[PDB]
Amino acid sequence: AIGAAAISAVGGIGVGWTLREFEVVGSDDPAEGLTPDVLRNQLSDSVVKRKSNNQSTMVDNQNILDGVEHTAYTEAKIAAIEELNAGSSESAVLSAANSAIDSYETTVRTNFYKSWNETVRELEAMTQTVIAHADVGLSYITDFGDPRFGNLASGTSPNTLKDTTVSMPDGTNFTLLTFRHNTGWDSGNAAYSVVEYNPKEVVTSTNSNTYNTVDGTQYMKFSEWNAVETEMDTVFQNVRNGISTWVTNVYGDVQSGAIEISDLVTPRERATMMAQEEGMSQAIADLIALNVPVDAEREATITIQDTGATLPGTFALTDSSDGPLSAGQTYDPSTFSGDVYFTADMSLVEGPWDAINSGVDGGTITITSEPYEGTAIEVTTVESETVSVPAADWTDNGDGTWSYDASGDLETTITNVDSARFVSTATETTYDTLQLKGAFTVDKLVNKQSGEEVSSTSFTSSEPQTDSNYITQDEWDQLEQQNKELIEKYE
Ligand SMILES: [Br-]
Ligand SMILES: [Br-]
Ligand SMILES: [Br-]
Ligand SMILES: [Br-]
Ligand SMILES: [Br-]
Ligand SMILES: [Br-]
Ligand SMILES: [Br-]
Ligand SMILES: [Br-]
Ligand SMILES: [Br-]
Ligand SMILES: [Br-]
Ligand SMILES: [Br-]
Ligand SMILES: [Br-]
Ligand SMILES: [Br-]
Repeated sequence: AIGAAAISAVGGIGVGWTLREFEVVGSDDPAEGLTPDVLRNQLSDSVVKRKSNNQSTMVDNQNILDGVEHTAYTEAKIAAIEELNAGSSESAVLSAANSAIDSYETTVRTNFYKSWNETVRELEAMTQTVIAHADVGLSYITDFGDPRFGNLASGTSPNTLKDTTVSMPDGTNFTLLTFRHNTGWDSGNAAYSVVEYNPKEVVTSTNSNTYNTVDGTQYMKFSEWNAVETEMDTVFQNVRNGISTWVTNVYGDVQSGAIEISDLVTPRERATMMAQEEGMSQAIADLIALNVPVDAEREATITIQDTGATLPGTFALTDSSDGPLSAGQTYDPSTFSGDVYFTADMSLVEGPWDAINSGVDGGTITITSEPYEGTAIEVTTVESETVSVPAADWTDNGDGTWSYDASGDLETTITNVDSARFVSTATETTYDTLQLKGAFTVDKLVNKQSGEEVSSTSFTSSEPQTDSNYITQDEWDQLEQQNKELIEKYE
């Protein structure tokens, strides 16, 4: 429930890992000649960045996993129909369908385990850095509850990355890294602390916490990683059992040639082609491909209660039963059954900055709250002069106040702040998909072309795939038609 400083919403959501081979985000290596304070800040920043990345892609996209089931059913049914039309044996029909599931599951699982492996490899690289600098304690980077490294040998890591073989459905083996951590004491000591886990299971936990705590940030949470793992197992079990029930009831009665899907462009295929040539943001194209109810016809101007930030953009609900999002109404996403996704241009982000001191003493402007990353505070003085200050230029006083010296920017250095507002630092139109976590109010709902002001929202999605549906050509024709006109609406 933590994202862009300006919006409680989890930002930079990447759902592409459920539809394509996803490349992991690499580790940042700090310099040799560094100060303990600088190393601690750089390590804390890397942990925050890694957790934020993992939240947006794997960890916080739980309610879109029913879409993975939909994608897996589409792909397997097409493979099965081709075999049924060829007058093949029931085993050959199921073989083609399950080979499609095997390749799809391998991709989804490999992407998921690859991101865990990178998180765990990064921690080791960060641990090795702390060991080498010798000005920072291991208790800073590896804290599992009892970070007492008094009996651990010099130049030795308390971590061990164990190779664990995962049997991928396509017959191949994948090396999943099992994270083991031992503080160094003997079994018998009261201080003895050991943890060993991965997204699949907790091997051993002694005087330990699965998750790591670095500068107050809890990450590598087994409960978070295992939640996605157990849901992934559920989804692919349901597809395989469902396709078995489907073929058993469809074999013989559905005539060979009744359904012709050989040239069909699947919602998954449609979204992957968007990557080659992008006419819209990838995440909304992916959410459409996963059959998540979206509102393409309207444009909502939202305002965040706590922040004051206003944004125009398009909505997406994982559960359409979360009711219509009416204009003039205030909504708290913590109460909702599903997850709210908002796709909007970050450059347009704007809101009032009331947390500012009146006095401009010797050109110095002081603010009473942390400036938001990727935004600039536009300070207007009583002499009708304005100065744009990006967050990175605000110096922390450690008093809960931040200051900037505008002696080179203002004509009158000694003055009073008239008003202040925060605006985005983005040079161009930059689209982003956020998962709204904090309370928001829907200001206005603008129709897509005409510009009319509507009261409520209307979400649309194609027929969800079951173990007994997509028997008629009409069901399949509607799938391609409904999807291609949704993509057109965002272009
Ligand atoms: Br330094
Ligand atoms: Br597909
Ligand atoms: Br066919
Ligand atoms: Br890997
Ligand atoms: Br330390
Ligand atoms: Br120690
Ligand atoms: Br050990
Ligand atoms: Br000991
Ligand atoms: Br994480
Ligand atoms: Br946990
Ligand atoms: Br048949
Ligand atoms: Br819907
Ligand atoms: Br669905």
